[PDB]
Amino acid sequence: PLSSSVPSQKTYQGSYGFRLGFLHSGTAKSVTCTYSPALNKMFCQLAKTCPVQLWVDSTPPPGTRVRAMAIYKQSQHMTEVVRRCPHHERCSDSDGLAPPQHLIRVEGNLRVEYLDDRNTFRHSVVVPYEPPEVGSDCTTIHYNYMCNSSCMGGMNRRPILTIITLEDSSGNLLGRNSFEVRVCACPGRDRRTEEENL
Amino acid sequence: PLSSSVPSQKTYQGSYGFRLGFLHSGTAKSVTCTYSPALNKMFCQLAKTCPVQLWVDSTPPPGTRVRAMAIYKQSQHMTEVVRRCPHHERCSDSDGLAPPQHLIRVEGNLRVEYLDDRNTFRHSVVVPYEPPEVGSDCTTIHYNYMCNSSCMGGMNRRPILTIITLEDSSGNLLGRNSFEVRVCACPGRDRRTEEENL
Amino acid sequence: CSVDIQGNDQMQFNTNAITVDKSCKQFTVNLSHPGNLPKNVMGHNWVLSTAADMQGVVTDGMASGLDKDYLKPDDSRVIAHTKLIGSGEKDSVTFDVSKLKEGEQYMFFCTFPGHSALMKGTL
Amino acid sequence: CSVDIQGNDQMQFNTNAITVDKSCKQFTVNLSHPGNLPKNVMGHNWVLSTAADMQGVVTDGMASGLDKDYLKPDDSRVIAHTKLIGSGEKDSVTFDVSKLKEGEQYMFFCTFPGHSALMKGTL
Ligand SMILES: [K+]
Ligand SMILES: [K+]
Ligand code: NA
Ligand code: NA
Ligand SMILES: [Zn+2]
Ligand SMILES: [Zn+2]
Repeated sequence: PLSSSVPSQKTYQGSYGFRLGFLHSGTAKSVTCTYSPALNKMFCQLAKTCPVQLWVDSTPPPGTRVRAMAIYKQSQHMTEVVRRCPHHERCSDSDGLAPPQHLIRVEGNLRVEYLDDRNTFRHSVVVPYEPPEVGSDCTTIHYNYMCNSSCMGGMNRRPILTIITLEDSSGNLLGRNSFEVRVCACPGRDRRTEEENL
Repeated sequence: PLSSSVPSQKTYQGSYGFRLGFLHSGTAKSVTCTYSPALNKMFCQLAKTCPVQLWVDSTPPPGTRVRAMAIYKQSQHMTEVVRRCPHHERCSDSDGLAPPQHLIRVEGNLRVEYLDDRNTFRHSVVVPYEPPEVGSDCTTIHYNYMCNSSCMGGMNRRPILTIITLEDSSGNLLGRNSFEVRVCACPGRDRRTEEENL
Repeated sequence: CSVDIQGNDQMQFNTNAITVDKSCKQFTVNLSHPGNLPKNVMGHNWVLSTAADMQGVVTDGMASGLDKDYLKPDDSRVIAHTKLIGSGEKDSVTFDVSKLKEGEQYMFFCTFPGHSALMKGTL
Repeated sequence: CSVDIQGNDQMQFNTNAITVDKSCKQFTVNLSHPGNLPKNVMGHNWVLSTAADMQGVVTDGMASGLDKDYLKPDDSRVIAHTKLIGSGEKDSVTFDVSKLKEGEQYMFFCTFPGHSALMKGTL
């Protein structure tokens, strides 16, 4: 079932100056997760920790929430809900919280919440916003991507982007940012290779 | 009866990166099974051990399965089910597991499972995928081919292909590869013969 | 030659550093779960490997799933391990100290998906 | 004050004889399942009762079903028992050496249907 709508990917820093950051990981073959600034592309491994930093100029109020949603990057695929492939949908990798069809999970956060949208059919995962730790400049969320860019019949090898939106306690929009994601076997090599065509 | 369909021989690596591999066995007269990289063709003796190596970028989860199936290589013969000739089908060489018609068997694995497909009529043999041993980098399955390529009433000098498919516990496709096979009494000599026009 | 360890409902072991006395011939972990969450959401185990093997044990363990105590079956990299326990459960494990080296880096961790970063320590 | 017991896929305990040192205030049995079969087709428990009561325990337990671990609920003839377990699982039980007699016959056994005829021993 395609969705009747397409979620916004328009950058919106908002009142609190919401930006995304990523570790400066490099492209050694041992990296499990590395971000390309030039491509604004996260290269990460299936089910491996994928840290994403939230940077604000000023603290969002209490009750603020942080949501992640995947969509397809290409226009003809945009209305199709991004979901796990049949193989991963059925596999025995449940962490007890996430729905078996959800591409994106959050690890190490017992307040993680997952949504099947009643009306748009989109999957998303929301956690509460927490300020950075003492002496830290950003908030780090630890995502996991539970299908591969080479899975059969899921993403079926189509490119996707993640949308990170900041919301107040009622779900209203406070900020939005986005990045492309390639979930693959050797993120370091893939980033170096894709970066070589520039 | 002919099959009404033709199985796919399209290479496919899938979520875990499925590749095949073969011993670098040479072509000395003693060798029972030798693989030509230039021809992507295996030369083996009737009913002798043929190692076929499975290589993955990451370990498939438990319950994963490995299927092998023969088809003729010549398009005009692709709907004909590859089976043993009458002499060998009726001969005294059953290990109590394989059906006497099946060309392809697996030796040294009591978990072998054989299939007469009720719809396509194809034979195939399947084993549980086992991750590599301690101190090994790949998984080795030991096939036996139970007719010679020249067997009258059977393959009768038509080359075949073996298709190896990796599948999960529910039958979803994880990877596919294939290689031509010649079953003959002198595999090393016959490999030299066929490479001669390269 | 024994040690008592707990995992609470906050994805925490109550220690992050085990020492095994060179004298001991066998060593025992006594794992318990004083929290209230069941093991499909807060299942802990105590799994021992080399530091170099921890991440592989964790990834293959996660994908093995709840019904395999989140462990890859027959994993050679696992020197010793409890079973997965949830609230109110306890399990012990005993391994030979001859499986350890004095010039080697060992880690202990839970393999519950997403809890490993938080539940680890040196042995 | 403890013993380790195994039930396999061939309806065998690995010992037919348990001897409790009576300097022990409490005794503990650690049961494991080294087979591959799950507890719905090859489940194993460790059940302690007197020798006369053993047959009754087995009979009523057998009519109780897998949900009750093949034990009659609140069976007063059971001195101690583990849980019923399948392949790769484990469970232990501790009881007071208070409730035993030097001049009394005691039987341990498994109450999964059919298993007790082979899976039994003295204590
Ligand atoms: K290779
Ligand atoms: K076992
Ligand atoms: Na696309
Ligand atoms: Na066979
Ligand atoms: Zn997938
Ligand atoms: Zn023949």
